[PDB]
Amino acid sequence: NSYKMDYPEMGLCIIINNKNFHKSTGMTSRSGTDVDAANLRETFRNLKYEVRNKNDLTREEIVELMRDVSKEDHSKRSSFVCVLLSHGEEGIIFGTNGPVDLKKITNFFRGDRCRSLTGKPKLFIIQACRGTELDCGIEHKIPVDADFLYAYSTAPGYYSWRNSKDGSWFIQSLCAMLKQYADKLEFMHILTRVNRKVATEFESFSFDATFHAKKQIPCIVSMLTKELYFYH
Amino acid sequence: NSYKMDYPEMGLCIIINNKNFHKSTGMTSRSGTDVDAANLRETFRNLKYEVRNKNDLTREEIVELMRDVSKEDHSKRSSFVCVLLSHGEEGIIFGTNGPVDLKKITNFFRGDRCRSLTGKPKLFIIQACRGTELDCGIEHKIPVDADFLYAYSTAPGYYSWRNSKDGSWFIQSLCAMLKQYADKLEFMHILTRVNRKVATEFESFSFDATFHAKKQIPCIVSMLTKELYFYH
Amino acid sequence: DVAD
Amino acid sequence: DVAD
Repeated sequence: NSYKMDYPEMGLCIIINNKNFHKSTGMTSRSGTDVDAANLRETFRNLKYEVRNKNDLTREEIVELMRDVSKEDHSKRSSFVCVLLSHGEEGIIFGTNGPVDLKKITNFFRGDRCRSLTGKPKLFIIQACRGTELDCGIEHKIPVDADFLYAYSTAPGYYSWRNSKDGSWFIQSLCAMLKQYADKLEFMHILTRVNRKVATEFESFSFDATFHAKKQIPCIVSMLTKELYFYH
Repeated sequence: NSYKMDYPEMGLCIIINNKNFHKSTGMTSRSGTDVDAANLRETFRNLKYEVRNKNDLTREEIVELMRDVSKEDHSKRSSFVCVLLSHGEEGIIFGTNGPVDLKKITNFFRGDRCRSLTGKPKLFIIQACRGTELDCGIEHKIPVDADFLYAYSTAPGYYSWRNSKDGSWFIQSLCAMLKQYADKLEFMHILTRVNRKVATEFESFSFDATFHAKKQIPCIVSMLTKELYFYH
Repeated sequence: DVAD
Repeated sequence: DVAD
């Protein structure tokens, strides 16, 4: 079985794009992030999502937006997609002025809260580190937290890589697989291909030996109860 | 695209079944866990796994077991499966005499640590609580941590349920689904069916009103790089 | 039903 | 190559 993807609209796709961090935070500029935001905006416009980009939001403005968006009438929408591009740590992503807990952000869309999205897939795509480990490579009543999917760019507790000129390994790979297979494969199958792509094709380059030649594996966290076809 | 599942052997399926705990832990006996241990053993025998059941292991007997198993030559084996049936909290499962970090167990099977499983699917199926949250319901080189799948019985931070008579909602469903579909579906697709089954068909019954009418949603975490089929 |  |  699979989700009803034939409502009037496919749903909205919010893209939070944080490139500039306050001097306070001691957080560098995420160069290449715009490449990603652009790539996503087009991939999701093609699958018929009403896209919206929000640039450099502070920890505060983020909760305001998610709160406002969760109160809109998603009745004639098939799903909801949220992309978070920023710096982060396990369970955390930074606003421009500081770190927001992701649990606080996703809770607005639980089935009990956003009744307009109950029974419909709520996708969260996240590009940001989930810690500081380095991978050196080798060789009817339903649960309120149901119908959620977390496409994480990296394994729990690890570094997530971004190229200053090409964007993040994960986002380039996600947009790539999405346009190559959204017309034929089931979502989980598209993400497994993304997993293999970032796993086999990338490897970091650096003059600083600590950050040179490091690998990465995205992490799919599925609580979906049906198969998701973008085409149906 | 698909993992090579045609090696001489499908692989090992280790089932760690912990039913009775030291009085110091304050952990109640896990009635019904025996039905789970049994159902799993028959299910994976039909899939041609070499099954090994271990009952009531101490936190140190689990580690020494995982370490010896990771030292086995897995050359002629297609995959590895490990099911942990026990009490738990986020990130930890209980040995008979105390808590064990999940990261300590899985680490023996890393790409760089277990060389005869590098590039092969490593499956960890976990039936255990992940916190005390209650769901009330509604309506070249490769990463060392690549090729892991964690089929958790519940969402991060929530309770996981078990029937003293029928066994855990999750293991009941996992086995039913695999009996029905293992010869037709890709693993992630079978697992999505388990999610639908536990989310729609099970609701807790309890004389203690705080534990009555509660829902559960399993949680698939995939770092797999290819599709997995138990048939050839 | 009991919790694990 | 930089990290997030």
